[PDB]
Amino acid sequence: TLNGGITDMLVELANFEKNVSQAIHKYNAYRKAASVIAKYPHKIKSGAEAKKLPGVGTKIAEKIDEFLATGKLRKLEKIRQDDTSSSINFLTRVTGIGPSAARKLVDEGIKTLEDLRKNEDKLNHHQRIGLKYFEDFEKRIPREEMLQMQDIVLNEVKKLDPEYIATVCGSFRRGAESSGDMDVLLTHPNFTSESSKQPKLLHRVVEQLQKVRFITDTLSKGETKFMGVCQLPSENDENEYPHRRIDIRLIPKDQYYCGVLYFTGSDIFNKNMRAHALEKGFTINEYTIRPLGVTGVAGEPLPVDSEQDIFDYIQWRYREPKDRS
DNA sequence: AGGCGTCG
DNA sequence: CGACGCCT
Ligand SMILES: [Cr+3]
Repeated sequence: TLNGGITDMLVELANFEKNVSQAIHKYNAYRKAASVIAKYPHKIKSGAEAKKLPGVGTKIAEKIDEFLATGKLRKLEKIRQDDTSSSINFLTRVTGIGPSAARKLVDEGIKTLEDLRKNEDKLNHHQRIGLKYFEDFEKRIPREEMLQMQDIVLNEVKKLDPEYIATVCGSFRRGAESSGDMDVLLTHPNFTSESSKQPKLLHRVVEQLQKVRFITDTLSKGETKFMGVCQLPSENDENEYPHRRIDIRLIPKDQYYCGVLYFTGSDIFNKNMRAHALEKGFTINEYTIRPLGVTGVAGEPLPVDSEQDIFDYIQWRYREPKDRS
């Protein structure tokens, strides 16, 4: 890190713009700038120098100036000091609560995790559960806790129907020592693009894992997507395994590749990739890779038979999962 | 970038 | 339906 202090600053200012003023364009600018400055190879000494870079203009250079000269930013020390702002900000940390709900709760005097516990009547189900395991949801999952969870998923999945194929993607398939949650791609030959859909295919697995006391809560659930909570076994012991977040997704059999690409990559990697796709004249999805036609229309999906196959369409050095950060 | 599920 | 929150 050559310019950590400037980046941290722009990222902090970015969150404030998203979570408090809800100014999406500023949020984007600060994010784009931070990312551009972190790749710059020299130590920045003026805002004038920083301004030469793409994505950083006057408002960001002024801030970088003030930061270099004084070791801080007045705008930010005041943001950190404003109680409505920090409260609005902290509540956004609860899964289910975004900028709107945060600004409505604070507007009504609810600011603390404790106040929240005195006001579940204001919270929808997702938010009540997110409030319930707020602390556990903060804890990161060690890769060892992950491998255990994987066996439980794969094993139960076949017991129900051996034709079921489950793959834990996310940061696991990318080679990480710890992950925020468990992301599992699911496929079954009964679910296919040329079939009349199939909701019962995901419910079965979910109810199954629910029965072994694995899946404990449900935030959201549907035909292709499950978002809930899971937990590992303990017999007579204190500090049972913390409750974990688990996302499950049912993709069509004949589209498994676009599915692993999407549920693996990285929110950042996928963004950068779906950007290229458009450049070359294609539309990458979690389902298909249909090409861009006329002035604004994508047609029939190209056939893929590996992730490698998808990249080659937009001409790229196959990015091995562990590189997709 | 692209889209799934919830809310009212 | 739009707006929101969330997924990568
Ligand atoms: Cr994950």
